Amino acid sequence: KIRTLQGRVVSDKMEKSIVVAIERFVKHPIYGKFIKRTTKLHVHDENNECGIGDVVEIRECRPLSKTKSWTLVRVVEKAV
Amino acid sequence: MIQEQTMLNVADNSGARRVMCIKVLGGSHRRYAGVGDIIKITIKEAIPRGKVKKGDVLKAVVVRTKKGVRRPDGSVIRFDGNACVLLNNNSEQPIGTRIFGPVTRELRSEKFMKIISLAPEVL
Amino acid sequence: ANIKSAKKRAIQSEKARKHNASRRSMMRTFIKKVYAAIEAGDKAAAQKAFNEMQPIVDRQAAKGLIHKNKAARHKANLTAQINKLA
Amino acid sequence: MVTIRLARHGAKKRPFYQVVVADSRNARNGRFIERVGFFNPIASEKEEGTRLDLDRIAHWVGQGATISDRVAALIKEVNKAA
RNA sequence: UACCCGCAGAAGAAGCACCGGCUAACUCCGUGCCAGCAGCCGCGGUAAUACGGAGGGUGCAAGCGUUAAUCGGAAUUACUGGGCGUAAAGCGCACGCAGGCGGUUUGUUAAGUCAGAUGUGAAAUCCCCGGGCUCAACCUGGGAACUGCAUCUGAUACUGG
RNA sequence: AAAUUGAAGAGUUUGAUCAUGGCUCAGAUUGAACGCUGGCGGCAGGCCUAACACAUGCAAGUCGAACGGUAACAGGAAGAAGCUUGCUUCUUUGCUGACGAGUGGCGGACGGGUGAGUAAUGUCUGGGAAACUGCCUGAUGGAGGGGGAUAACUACUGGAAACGGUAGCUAAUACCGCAUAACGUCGCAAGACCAAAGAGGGGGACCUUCGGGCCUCUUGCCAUCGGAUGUGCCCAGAUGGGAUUAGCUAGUAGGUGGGGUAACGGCUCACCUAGGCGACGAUCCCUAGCUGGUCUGAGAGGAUGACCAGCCACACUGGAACUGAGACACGGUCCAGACUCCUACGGGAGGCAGCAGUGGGGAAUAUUGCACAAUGGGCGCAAGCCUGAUGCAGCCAUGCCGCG
Ligand SMILES: [Mg+2]
Ligand SMILES: [Mg+2]
Ligand SMILES: [Mg+2]
Ligand SMILES: [Mg+2]
Ligand SMILES: [Mg+2]
Ligand SMILES: [Mg+2]
Ligand SMILES: [Mg+2]
Ligand SMILES: [Mg+2]
Ligand SMILES: [Mg+2]
Ligand SMILES: [Mg+2]
Ligand SMILES: [Mg+2]
Ligand SMILES: [Mg+2]
Ligand SMILES: [Mg+2]
Ligand SMILES: [Mg+2]
Ligand SMILES: [Mg+2]
Ligand SMILES: [Mg+2]
Ligand SMILES: [Mg+2]
Ligand SMILES: [Mg+2]
Ligand SMILES: [Mg+2]
Ligand SMILES: [Mg+2]
Ligand SMILES: [Mg+2]
Ligand SMILES: [Mg+2]
Ligand SMILES: [Mg+2]
Ligand SMILES: [Mg+2]
Ligand SMILES: [Mg+2]
Ligand SMILES: [Mg+2]
Ligand SMILES: [Mg+2]
Ligand SMILES: [Mg+2]
Ligand SMILES: [Mg+2]
Ligand SMILES: [Mg+2]
Ligand SMILES: [Mg+2]
Ligand SMILES: [Mg+2]
Ligand SMILES: [Mg+2]
Ligand SMILES: [Mg+2]
Repeated sequence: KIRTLQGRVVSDKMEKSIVVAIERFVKHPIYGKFIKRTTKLHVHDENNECGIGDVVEIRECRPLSKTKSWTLVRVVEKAV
Repeated sequence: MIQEQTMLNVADNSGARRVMCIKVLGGSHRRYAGVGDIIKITIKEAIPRGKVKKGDVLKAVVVRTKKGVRRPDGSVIRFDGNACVLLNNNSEQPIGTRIFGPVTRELRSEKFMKIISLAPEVL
Repeated sequence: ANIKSAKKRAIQSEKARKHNASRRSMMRTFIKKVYAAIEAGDKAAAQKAFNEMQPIVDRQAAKGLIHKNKAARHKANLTAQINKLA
Repeated sequence: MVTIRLARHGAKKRPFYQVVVADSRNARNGRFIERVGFFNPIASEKEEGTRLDLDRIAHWVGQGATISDRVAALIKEVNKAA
């Protein structure tokens, strides 16, 4: 039972943290067009191994800071 | 020791905050009013929704002064500023319904009994 | 207060308040002695002080003045630090 | 605690009770956990009038749910009926 | 109290709006661009079914009208479901970032999309078939519905990588 | 078997026409009002406005089976007598049925009211992990031996009242040591450390200091691990409008460590890094409790959030914590503000958005009623007591349905 998210690294500046963006398509409730929506998550990156632009697999965990409730599971693709 | 032009604070909930004395009542060429004395006042500042308004012309009784009051053994009671209680122009009875700060027993008149009862403290 | 028991409750809660205050102030005192030893670098004074503190953070927990977890952290925390020095 | 009791629905002069398991503090006709029977005191008794899921009642008792005086009666009455 | 029996006598119990077209219901008298009506059109200066009274009639009925108020009809904000030459509507013209969209083949992925399974989607309400108050409103059993969300496992044509 | 299997158009621009386009009507619906009129009943609804202000009653108590106890009333009693010799009244003594005031326990965090605030420490949907949790419940063991107090009361005394001041004096399931101490907490471990309370019902040999011992059962108390219920916390999506608001941010975003909470966490502090948010609408401004659902529509939508139920928020206004399992407390406390009431003038007291009721505002919305008989809540072993929850009744054609 390993619920997980996949997204790409938009910021790697913070010490041991990263900002990840999860993008998805969604049907528009009224006009039916499929629209891009993005969800940015502050995620934990102990060891700072995640570079900007990387594609990373993340999971939900307990609060790590005022805004971090997610941590890194592993890198998928890097340095496009 | 209040005269024309003197400014007084206000020791009630009439809504007035600053009043000017424009007449010392009670005699020709009378110079000063003190605790217990009635004055004519204009209102120079009042709160937004009170019983009176800026520029209204009325009476007031002085209840605290810097010059103070002498008591019969020689004593003095002085206050850090001058305050008064607003009075109806005709009935010379209090406009407000509450009194703030200390007053003195010199007010014990038939006329000002209501002010000493309401006062937090009586000296 | 207006109701008969409400009056009584205010009286009882004040008594309890002065009871709890007294025991609580005592307890923090004995906790503070340990942190003071630590900040002066003495193993013995700090271990000694920890031993006096132990039974009373435990007891005040049993007595509901504090919860069990609070008593534990205090013991955990102080124990961590004193060991880290001597 | 958790209690099994009658929440009074129906209409004026025509009471109809819904047997419910609930936190005893919630209002009588308010929040409940599980519905477990009903009780019509005005049933013609030509057909039905009192129905209890005794299996779930017992399950809740087994976990410490208490029982109304009136539900305790219904249960003895229904146990007698069959 | 519900309900049942007895007594007296039709005895104590009918009003409101409307009748020119839209709109079911027409005549006379009074008035004369006055007094007045009027949801919209529009009635009123000597035959006014439109004003006001009357008789007659129409529609409702312990209510009937007027006012207020939401949605409907309104495809009149148009996703379903509209338009821009002359009716309201093409920016005076071009370049262009963001954005939207993107020719054709293979492989890959499996987010969109599709399938299945599981959990959840409180009860009441709505709907269906029953049950109980003399009926109905009302009360109530069971169902169906909650067209949604989430997890897992698949499918890979189309869209995305 | 059945359970969205449903959809209308008319008048009005023109001399007339077709198109365009607005206005208007037929329909359902309403917490309605006003005008005319008005018989009965069943069920429902009833301040939409001023989260304006409130006189009076009532809305939270209960347990003598925790405790010292008697002041009321009720008996009982050696002994006083009513004495007309079994009927009795009072002096007495808590002897007991009870019970005012007091300590103590459990409840005053529920039930009930409101929608001001809040575009998010909210709600709805769906998930998480770091937690506590009275009463009820399963499991296993404790429940040993002590100590110093105190209200009531007594004496003296201050107040107009509210409510106090001295010194006495005493009980407990009030309060504190000491012992005991693991499947508990801390610790790698070795070890170290933590609790408690009695009260009743009945009784066979047996007997005393006639209190009871002792026998027995009920019940409460302590510890630990669970169950159930409740609650706290975290993430994602959704949940109003405005750019005639485009930049916002120093506890700010993250890191380390100390502190802190029941618990994760910039929750807090120091130090360090310089981040974090934003055109996928941040910031600022306006408005607003959210939902189930309600009304309308064939539907998709539009409008809406009384009555019922779920969540939240508030309790005169602003702030605060104390007690407690739970509150930052609707009829608790403290401070400040606004306001009102009492006063013998020195000082006191209170908060209907609980149920009635009053003034005010308004086009407009009810009785200062009966009962705990029923359901349900609090306390109690129970009997029972309390319950403006609730069940009912009154008022109004306000609506629905039935009948005259
Ligand atoms: Mg720490
Ligand atoms: Mg016709
Ligand atoms: Mg007419
Ligand atoms: Mg004519
Ligand atoms: Mg209308
Ligand atoms: Mg439309
Ligand atoms: Mg068009
Ligand atoms: Mg041409
Ligand atoms: Mg044109
Ligand atoms: Mg052009
Ligand atoms: Mg393949
Ligand atoms: Mg029938
Ligand atoms: Mg049904
Ligand atoms: Mg059902
Ligand atoms: Mg449902
Ligand atoms: Mg492709
Ligand atoms: Mg014409
Ligand atoms: Mg009338
Ligand atoms: Mg009624
Ligand atoms: Mg009211
Ligand atoms: Mg008593
Ligand atoms: Mg104790
Ligand atoms: Mg010990
Ligand atoms: Mg003991
Ligand atoms: Mg930390
Ligand atoms: Mg508001
Ligand atoms: Mg209500
Ligand atoms: Mg109401
Ligand atoms: Mg509700
Ligand atoms: Mg407050
Ligand atoms: Mg506490
Ligand atoms: Mg609250
Ligand atoms: Mg109140
Ligand atoms: Mg009026």
